[PDB]
Parts: sequence; structure tokens; C-alpha cells
Amino acid sequence: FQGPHMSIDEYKSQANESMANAWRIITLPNWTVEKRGTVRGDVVESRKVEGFGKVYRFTGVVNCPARFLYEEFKNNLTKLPEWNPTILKCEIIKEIGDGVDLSYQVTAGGGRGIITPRDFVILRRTALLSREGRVVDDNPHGYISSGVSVQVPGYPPLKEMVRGHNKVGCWYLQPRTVQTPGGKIEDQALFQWLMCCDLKGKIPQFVLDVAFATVMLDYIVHVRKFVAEAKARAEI
Repeated sequence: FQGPHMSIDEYKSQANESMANAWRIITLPNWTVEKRGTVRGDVVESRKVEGFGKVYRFTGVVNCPARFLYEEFKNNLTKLPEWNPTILKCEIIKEIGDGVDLSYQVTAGGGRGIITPRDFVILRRTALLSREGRVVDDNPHGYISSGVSVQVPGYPPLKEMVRGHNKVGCWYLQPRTVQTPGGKIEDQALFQWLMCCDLKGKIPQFVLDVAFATVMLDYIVHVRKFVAEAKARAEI
């Protein structure tokens, strides 16, 4: 009767567990700087977490409203390949309610040859959060989109591609209002991204630290270009 493959209530439970894990981790103290970016304030940091291993966090400021980026990444996951060349393919498997979905993603190589091309089967939750990490309906402190790797029937590992494993991850956006150098008051986004992938190899931790920092700093270039194009179309 009861088989190896998860139910819909089990997918939602796992999505809620992963979102709470991602929010807990991304708000921990005591991060080590790995790499500062070219644009001012961009940083990749790391730390160790019991049960996950080494986790990486990008922080930077993006020049648009936090709500705008949240609604893009929430509602247009299949458009990722159009503006992010690192994402080769993105398909929604199923949408199951309460901001939970399943997706199939194919990534290009990253970290200058270290991180091979790979595919993923991702369980996501997308929510509005309070400052203490409760789900809210309106007046959010922050906006989250979590991810974790799961197994879905119909999406076995391909012989031609490594099946990657996202242990825990999220994007986490907070609205900021800033005074520019010219004195304009502008609505911007504090953009945070948590990454924690299993790689085979026993590839030295020093090599992985550089490769993961490179992946994160390459991705933010594509986000800023997306935002610049939206501003030039008067969307923001």
C-alpha cells in the first residue's frame, strides 16, 4: 500500500521544514568572509552548521523594490534561462498550493571548471515573513524562496548528467530605503542567498570555497542586468 515515493502533505511538510531551516541558517551570527565583490557591499561569507556542513551566504544591495524581485522569482521560475545563462532549463513539475512547488532545473558549469553541469529536482516554498520568521499575509519584513533537493517519480537521474543535491538554500529579500550619493531617496532590496550543495570528489575545502564564491558573484551580475532592463522598460 505505502510505497517509496512521497505524498502531497509530505511534500508540504518537507517544504515547510526546508524553509524554516533556510531562514534559521541565513539569520545565524558568526560568518567568515570568503570573498568581497567588485560592486560596494557585495560579500560571500561562510560558516559550519550541524547536519549541513559548510554553508555559503551572498549579501548585496540590488537597485529595485524587494516586492518586484520576489514576484519575478515567485511567478517566472520558467523564464530563468532567458536572463540567467547559468540556468539551461527550468520546468515546473507541479504546483501543490500554499506557495509550494516542484521544479526540474539544469545548470551549466560554474567555478571555472570545478562545479560540473548538473540537474536538480527542487521542492520550493515561497512566503512573506515577519522579522521573527512567521508566515504573514501582508506588511512583510522579508520575502523568502527556499529550495531543497527531493526525489519525484518520472525524474530519475540521467546517465548523461550528474544529479545535484541542494541540502538547503534560499533567496531572502528585505526592502531598504536608501539615500543615494546624489541625495535621492530610493527603494532598494537587501538580497541574501544561502547555498549548501553536496559535491562528490572529496575536492579540497579551499578549492570549493573559491568555486562557490565565484558561482555567487557571477549570478548577481545577471540579477543586476535583469533589474536594469526592467528599469529601462518603466516596470520599476
